[PDB]
Amino acid sequence: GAFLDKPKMEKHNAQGQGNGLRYGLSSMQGWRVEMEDAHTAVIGLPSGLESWSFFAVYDGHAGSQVAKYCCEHLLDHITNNQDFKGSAGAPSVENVKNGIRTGFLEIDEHMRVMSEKKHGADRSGSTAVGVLISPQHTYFINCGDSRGLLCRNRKVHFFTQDHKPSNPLEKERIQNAGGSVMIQRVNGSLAVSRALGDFDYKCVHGKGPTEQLVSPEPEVHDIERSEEDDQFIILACDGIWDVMGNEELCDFVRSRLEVTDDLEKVCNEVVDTCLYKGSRDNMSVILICFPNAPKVSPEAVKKEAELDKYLECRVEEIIKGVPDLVHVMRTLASENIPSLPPGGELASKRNVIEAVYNRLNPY
Ligand SMILES: [Mn+2]
Ligand SMILES: [Mn+2]
Repeated sequence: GAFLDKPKMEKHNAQGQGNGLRYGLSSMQGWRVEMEDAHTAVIGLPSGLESWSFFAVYDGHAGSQVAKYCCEHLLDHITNNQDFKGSAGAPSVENVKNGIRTGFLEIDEHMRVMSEKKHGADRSGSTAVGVLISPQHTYFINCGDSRGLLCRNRKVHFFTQDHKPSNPLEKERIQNAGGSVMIQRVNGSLAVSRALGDFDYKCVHGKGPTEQLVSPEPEVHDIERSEEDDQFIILACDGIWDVMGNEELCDFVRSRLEVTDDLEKVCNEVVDTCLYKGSRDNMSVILICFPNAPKVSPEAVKKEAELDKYLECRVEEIIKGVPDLVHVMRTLASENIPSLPPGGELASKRNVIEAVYNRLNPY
């Protein structure tokens, strides 16, 4: 358990386009000593799933080994089993849902034998959250306390339910496998009830793979796609959700998209806003936009430039000792400034305020 002295605020990004989609992503180490988040983003899938896409965020714990194996290999474990393939034609919803379950259980066991065989020292685990997108369905996948959501028609249409040890059915499984839930933790240690890896928590005799202290079983939800109404999907680790809620972030992302179509930038902005809202964890966001995502608006761009200029003049005037940035931020908050981004608040404007502060007080 250690934090860095100062956060590693450096961004790792990707982006792409195809199958009517556009995506951006951003990942940042932040205040933590290691980076244990991993991701997947592929448009167009092997073996005849050209018109399919896959996006996933993995939040690694006690190492990045499991998360990194998952990020390169969960997809083929899901599509390359007989449950997914199943029926001779195009996979049915059940084939897809079963294929994913099997993919999760098989990669877990696969990693377990690799660890046993090679005498592996790490005792890592990882959450997974993602979407498999077909031409007519969005299949949400969740295992752990990473979270995904769908914005349809300017609202949160669906979000994944985090697997927390104290959730009634999780708690039950844990207690049946000989453990307990202490406050929010499996036996007072583990803050998640579902994950890949964590093999010390999967050693209960007389219980199946999905009946252990920690379960690798995913939750899958089929959502019929809507060309008219579907706007965007957000996937992120708990380093994001710990400080922003579903409605807030969805409102925030909308506001950003009305100013840029640069999706990596929107994602940088989310991650930075979350660092400034007090998040001290690793942060990873993926943003998948559909054709009817919010568009850039001439007024929105202007309003934002007006706000930027306004905050610059406020910083200049506040500086007139010389107040430090913490004190400038404090003064600005107490002003109750109108028209700040929804959900992002003053935190979402810190880079603009600090750039100004740095121009006036560079030493
Ligand atoms: Mn982690
Ligand atoms: Mn985390």
